[PDB]
Formats: sequence, structure tokens, C-alpha cells
Amino acid sequence: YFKIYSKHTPIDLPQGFSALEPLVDLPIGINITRFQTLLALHRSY
Amino acid sequence: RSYGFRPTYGVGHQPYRVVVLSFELLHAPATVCGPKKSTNLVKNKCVNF
Repeated sequence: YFKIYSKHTPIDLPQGFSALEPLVDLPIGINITRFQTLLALHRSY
Repeated sequence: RSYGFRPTYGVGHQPYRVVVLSFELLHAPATVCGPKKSTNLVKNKCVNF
């Protein structure tokens, strides 16, 4: 059963308080053991 | 081989379209659930919701 959350705020992590909210609906059987970040650039590789 | 489908054929040799719906119930969570509903927003009276 999937899980992902997000929240956006106008400020590093400050000393304030805010809560993350569940964002999608994705129930799929995976032994998820991977994580990859995808950036963006203009050098066009 | 190929079929000689023609209008002059009888009822046993004419083209018949056949579909088969096979249901799968793997351990995976179910994602295709049939419909349901009724319609009363009854107030000022205790009912079963």
C-alpha cells in the first residue's frame, strides 16, 4: 500500500511547526528499497 | 488460413464476435470495485448511516 506526503512554507529547517499531508492514491505491491532524486539543468546532456 | 465470411452464409458459419472477461484476485489490493449508492440526508431523526 503506497505512501507519500508534502507541505510548502515560506521560511534550512526553521524552529516553527507545520504538518505534512498525504498526497496521492497509488496501491501497488513493491518491496521498495530504492530512492532517487531527479534534478534539472540546461547544459542539455 | 482465412475466413470466407459472406452474407449468404447461414447462422453457423457467419462471423460471431466473442469476448471473455476473466477476473483476477491476486493478493494485491483490489482496484476495480463495482458501483453502489442511495440518497437520503435525513435530519432531526436518528437513522442508520
